[PDB]
Amino acid sequence: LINSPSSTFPTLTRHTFVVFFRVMMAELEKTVKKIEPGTAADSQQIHEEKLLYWNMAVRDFSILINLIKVFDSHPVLHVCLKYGRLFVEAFLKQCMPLLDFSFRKHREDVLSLLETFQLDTRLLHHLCGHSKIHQDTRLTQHVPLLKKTLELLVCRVKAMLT
Repeated sequence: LINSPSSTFPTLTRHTFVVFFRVMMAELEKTVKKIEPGTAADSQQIHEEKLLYWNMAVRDFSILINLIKVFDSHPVLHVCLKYGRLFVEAFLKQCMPLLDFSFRKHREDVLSLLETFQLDTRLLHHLCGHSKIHQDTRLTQHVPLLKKTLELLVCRVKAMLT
């Protein structure tokens, strides 16, 4: 957006970046789905390795969601509400088991993970509101599933804080 209204990396136009952001969030969703929960007696090295994989998955989620607010073509935010919904579903079914397993030792690491996920939680709240005010028939179907899953993940956050 700075050099040409075309980049320092060709094939990068405003019609092709819809594809680029789609496939970027799709590979990101596929990568966050990778990280599996082990056991409580699992080793500290593997724990640190796969929870740091979680950390880079959620920071990539942060930047993938942060580069929506500039861009348009509602197909973009529709594939975001579709793929980020299965992203938070992956986060439900994979992450919080490791949050319970590796908690009493890796306190700073799981706190860094939850504070990294909470900003993209706020951004997904903002994008659900961005879809609600638009009155889009295609976006307003996938919102209430994402709303109740936000209530499920944040109430599981309130559970683990005890």
